[PDB]
Amino acid sequence: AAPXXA
Amino acid sequence: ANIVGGIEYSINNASLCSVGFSVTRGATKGFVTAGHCGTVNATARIGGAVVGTFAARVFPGNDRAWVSLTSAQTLLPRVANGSSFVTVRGSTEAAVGAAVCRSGRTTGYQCGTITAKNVTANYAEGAVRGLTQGNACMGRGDSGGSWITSAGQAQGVMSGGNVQSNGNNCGIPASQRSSLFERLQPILSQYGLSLVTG
Repeated sequence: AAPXXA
Repeated sequence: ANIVGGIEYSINNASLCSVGFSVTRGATKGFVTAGHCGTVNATARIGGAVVGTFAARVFPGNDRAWVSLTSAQTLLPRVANGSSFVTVRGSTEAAVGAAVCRSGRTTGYQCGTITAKNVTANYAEGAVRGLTQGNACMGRGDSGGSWITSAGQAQGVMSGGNVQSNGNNCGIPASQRSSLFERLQPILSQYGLSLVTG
C-alpha cells in the first residue's frame, strides 16, 4: 500500500 | 480561488494533492485534506496562486490535515464530478456495503462501495490505522480528495492503497482494489471544524 500525494 | 472538493492544489511547489472539503474554524476558512500531503506551514497553491498554509496534520498513525486559507478564498459546499457538482449536506457515516464515490485530480470521480472499516495500511512511513476501505479506483495525486455518498454525506479523505505500476488501481477489477480513506468525523472534532453545506 502507498499513500497517494503525487 | 473557488474551493471545491476534488480539485488539485500543490504543496511547496512540488507535491500535488486534492482538496477534501471546505470547512470553517470560527471566522477562519479552510479545507480538510490528507496529512501525507504537507507538513505544518507548508504552502498550498491553486492555479499558481498561494491560497493558504497547512495549519495542522497527523501522519502516519492517522492521515489528516486542514489548510487555513486567506480570506479571499471562496468556500463552496460542493465536490467536483466532471463539470457537475455534488452538494455537501453533512457527514453521516455510511455503513459497510453502501455505495460511495471519491473525487481527485488524477482519476476524476469514481464510485464503488465500502467494503471494510478499521483497516491498517502499512505504508513505508509507518502504519496508518482505522481507515475505511472502498473499491472505487484512485491514483497518485488523488490523496486528500473527497469521499462522499451521492446523497451528499461526506465520508472522509483519500489516503492510499494498492496502486499498480501505471500509478492507479483503475486497471484491476473492483474486487481486487483496496482504496483507503481517513474518516471525516474525527478530523472535524479533532480540529473543531464545521463542514460548509448547501
